[PDB]
This record gives sequence, structure tokens and C-alpha cells, in this order.
Amino acid sequence: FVNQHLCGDHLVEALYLVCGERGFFYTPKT
Amino acid sequence: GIVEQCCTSICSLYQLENYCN
Repeated sequence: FVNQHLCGDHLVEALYLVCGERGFFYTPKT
Repeated sequence: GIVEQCCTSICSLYQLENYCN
């Protein structure tokens, strides 16, 4: 997948695509 | 981990792992 400039939403979408079955520590958050 | 390296810079997927996990 799109291994370049992916941000905020596309970036989380990706984090999940990658370890969505693992855990999902997407924070990097507020 | 991801942001100013893979979004606002580039290391994308390879890196993603390292934090998504």
C-alpha cells in the first residue's frame, strides 16, 4: 500500500490496515 | 512514531507497524 505521504485519517486507516488485528495504538492523539 | 516522519515526511507502513501493533 501507499507507502509515502499519508496523514490523519488515511494514516489511521493505514495503522489499522497494518496492525488492526494486533492492538491499534493510534495515539499520536490529543 | 508516525506523524512528522511518515505523514509530514515518509516512512509509511514499514513504520506504521512499530505503533499500530
